[PDB]
Amino acid sequence: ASYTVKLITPDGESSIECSDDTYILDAAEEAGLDLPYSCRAGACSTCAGKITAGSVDQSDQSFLDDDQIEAGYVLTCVAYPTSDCTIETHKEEDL
Ligand code: FES
Repeated sequence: ASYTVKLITPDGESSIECSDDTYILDAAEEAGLDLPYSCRAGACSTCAGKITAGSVDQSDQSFLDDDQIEAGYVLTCVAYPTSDCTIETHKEEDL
């Protein structure tokens, strides 16, 4: 399956198509957007986003604690979409 991912950045709002087996960051880069990252391995907060609608599979994330997850934080570099979703990007500073 493929999902529509709406991305709300500090510049504005976009929507990209992202397969269920593509990470959200990778999908965003393919489209041509410039979202933040460092490790690309789920071990930092560089790529942090906040999901407001929809769901992901971020099973390989290892940086966010349970409360940060509850609040909607996602590590876009290891997050696959599992539905159409909306993710506010550039959220590291929240952490
Ligand atoms: S860039 Fe480090 S967790 Fe995504």
